[PDB]
Amino acid sequence: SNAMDKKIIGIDLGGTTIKFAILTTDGVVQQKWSIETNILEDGKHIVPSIIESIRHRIDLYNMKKEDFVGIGMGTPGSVDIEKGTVVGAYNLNWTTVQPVKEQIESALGIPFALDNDANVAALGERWKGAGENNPDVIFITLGTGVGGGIVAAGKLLHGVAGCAGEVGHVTVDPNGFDCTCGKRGCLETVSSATGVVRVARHLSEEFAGDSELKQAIDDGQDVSSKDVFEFAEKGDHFALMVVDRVCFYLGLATGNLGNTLNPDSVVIGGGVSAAGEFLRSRVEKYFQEFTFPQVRNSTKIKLAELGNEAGVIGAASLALQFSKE
Amino acid sequence: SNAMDKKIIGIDLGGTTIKFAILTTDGVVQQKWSIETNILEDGKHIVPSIIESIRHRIDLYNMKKEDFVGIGMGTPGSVDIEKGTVVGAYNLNWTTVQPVKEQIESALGIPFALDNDANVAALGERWKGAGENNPDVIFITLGTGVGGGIVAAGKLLHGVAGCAGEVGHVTVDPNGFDCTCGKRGCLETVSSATGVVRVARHLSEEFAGDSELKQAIDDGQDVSSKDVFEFAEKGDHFALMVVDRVCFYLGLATGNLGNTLNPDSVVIGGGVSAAGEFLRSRVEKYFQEFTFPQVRNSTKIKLAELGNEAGVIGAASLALQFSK
Ligand SMILES: [Mg+2]
Ligand SMILES: [Mg+2]
Ligand SMILES: [Zn+2]
Ligand SMILES: [Zn+2]
Repeated sequence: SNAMDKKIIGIDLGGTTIKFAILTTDGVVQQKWSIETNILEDGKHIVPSIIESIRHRIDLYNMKKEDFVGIGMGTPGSVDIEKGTVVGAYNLNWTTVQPVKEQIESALGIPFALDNDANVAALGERWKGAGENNPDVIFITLGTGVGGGIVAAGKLLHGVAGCAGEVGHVTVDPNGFDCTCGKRGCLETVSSATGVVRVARHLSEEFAGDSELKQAIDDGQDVSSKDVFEFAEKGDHFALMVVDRVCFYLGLATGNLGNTLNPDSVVIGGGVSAAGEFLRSRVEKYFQEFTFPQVRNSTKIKLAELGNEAGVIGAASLALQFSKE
Repeated sequence: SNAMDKKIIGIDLGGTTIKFAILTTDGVVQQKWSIETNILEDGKHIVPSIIESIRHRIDLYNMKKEDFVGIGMGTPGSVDIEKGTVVGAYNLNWTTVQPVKEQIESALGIPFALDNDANVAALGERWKGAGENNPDVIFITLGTGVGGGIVAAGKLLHGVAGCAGEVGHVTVDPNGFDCTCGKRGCLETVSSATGVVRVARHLSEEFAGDSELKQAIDDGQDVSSKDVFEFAEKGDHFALMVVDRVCFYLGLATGNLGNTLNPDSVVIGGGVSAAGEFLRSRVEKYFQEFTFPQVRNSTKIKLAELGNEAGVIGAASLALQFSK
């Protein structure tokens, strides 16, 4: 049927790779593709590369432009939704406000929406993943950095400056490690790929025994969070001390999100989450310590179900605001 | 009978008086009245008195049910919004489930909604007080307990079990005092009228130098929070220490709300907020320490501006759900 010919495009713009998908309006992925993110020359090539990659795909496959209901994009930094504008994407070399919506919509002639990259991932997990289309879902992504998205009373939250959802920068330890954001004791300092290592680098001195994990940490290895958790599951007394510390802080931060927002679920995604049930459990355990009874007995600690496709899926969902009603 | 000019009713049910207002749908006050709260007989007279007072008023003003979009009520107790019931408002003697929404609609034929005190105070300040009607406003109320409400993307938040906005039970110290709720180090534990005093009586013992605050505690006087704030305002060195502490915790909690929700404002109200700028400015200092720049330099700390009128105006706004 003619409804089944409609398509939406999602863009997942990351510091290293830009991923695209074409999906049905029900959010089933029809095609995926990617390119490198060119950050050279103050990142002026990024938006043209995205425009070019979409023009070429449409042309390559002789696609019908009017099948497309619209394009949704997730981007690093903070987004003014009304403006279609991106500020704070320093990792991209955008030091100045970027009129991304204007450029793409203009170039492509198909309606465009954009949002922050974890925000859009949050929408993806709500729509097709662990969020289960609940009106109240918090997404937290642990990878290179710590990011998040909040859907509350059915809507994605942005706040006054587009910074709602920034849970990586919740202070879990007023006396903790220096964060790049410019304060100390952010969740991100203790829970990103790099934060877990840092927590392990500093607990090492509190462990008089030896273990395969302690040896590699002490040697200067940047062991993945996955490997750290795997040593823990496998019984490594040092890995178990590090995981314990890490999930304490994730439990405090997610707990206080539960206490304030009471979402149906907090969904944990990103690379670390491959660690699976062993991580979900330890997070849930400290979440339980830190939450009041009504929140304990209602808000659930979940793992992401979509892996790295949540971005393109969530981004795509922003395009649905353009459907003919 | 002008359908282009319907009105909303707000009700603020307190333990001693019940406040009413009629507003236009834009929230301009047309009429305010109050009656006392009769709690005798397990609180069984309260909703009939409200109905009577509203019926009578409707009759005075030659109004009819069709001139009203709805009625909203703020109440203490444990509320189920969907059902429209209340339970556990012990200052009301409401120890059994009160079918408030049934009583109201079945007597008045005007649609009714209800919510908790704090939430409705939040709606008020967001709409007509310090929130300036911005879509993202967090209100927190300091007093005998710590309570709150959050408006985000223009909607009050309730969460899946109706607990959203419960700021007083955010963990500010993983190893702090025992909270009534069952866990340690809840904000309520340090920043309620009772919490402030708790902090004073727990630091005095280490402090040695001279302060009128410390001598009074050590005389055996029943020190209050307005008293602690009093003494610090006069320069009492130990009392400033206790305020610093309370504000550190308040900074952290509001700071983290700032980091997760980035509202245009965090509005601080209730009894402890009587200290005014003396309070606000210390809270803002720790809020700044605990936020990252983009939030630090957008979300504002503000004092509540409506005082005791926030409740009735925010309760009126519940009625707007029934428009058209
Ligand atoms: Mg986000
Ligand atoms: Mg509330
Ligand atoms: Zn930070
Ligand atoms: Zn508590």
